[PDB]
Amino acid sequence: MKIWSKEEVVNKLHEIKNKGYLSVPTDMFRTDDGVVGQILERQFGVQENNITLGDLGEFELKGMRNRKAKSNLTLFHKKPVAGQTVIQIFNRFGYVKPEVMKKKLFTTIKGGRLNNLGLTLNAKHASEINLYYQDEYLSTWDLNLSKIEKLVLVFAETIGRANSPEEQFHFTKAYMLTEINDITSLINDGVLVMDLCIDQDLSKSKGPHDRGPHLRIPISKLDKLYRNIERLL
Repeated sequence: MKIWSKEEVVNKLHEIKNKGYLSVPTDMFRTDDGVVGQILERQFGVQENNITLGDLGEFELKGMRNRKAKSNLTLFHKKPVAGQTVIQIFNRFGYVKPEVMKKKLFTTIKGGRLNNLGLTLNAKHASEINLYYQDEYLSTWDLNLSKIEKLVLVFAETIGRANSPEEQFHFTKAYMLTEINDITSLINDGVLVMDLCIDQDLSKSKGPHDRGPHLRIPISKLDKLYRNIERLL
């Protein structure tokens, strides 16, 4: 595997910035989300969302649009490893509305407080996030501290409408984030936020459409998660 140096990363960041506004490659398969990171990876010449730096270790490579308004960094996008599945949560806590029925669970969940549905998060160690309804346990996600310990986060200015085929991206700022704080307090103080998003056309014979649970943190709160935030570009 390719080993990078920090200087190589910084040089690459400048190389990309110097190209100006980049278009979305058409040979690239795309879903509804993640285009910024896809382009960033292509510009780094890599096929995954991480790179290994010499003695410094493995860094996630993440891209975001630059916005004045609030935005969120995604920390994970995955299913629980134990307890109730996302579908079993959806079946129980989702609600029905109409023409003919559709069922839905679009909810945001934090530690420290129950939300409108009675749902909340708890951690005993950083390593693990548990979904409860009130004091009843439901499911568990693992948070891989090792994966998020070290991050190269790159911001793009854009022209054109977000997620359109004609959108263009100019990567102009980047940061190296390391030295991760104990996440227990960030979960239990409501800093890290989970979302569940599942719905279903109850007339049809198609299964539920689960967009996949996310754990996210506001960009404005990154200094609560990382003790060392260094501007690279």
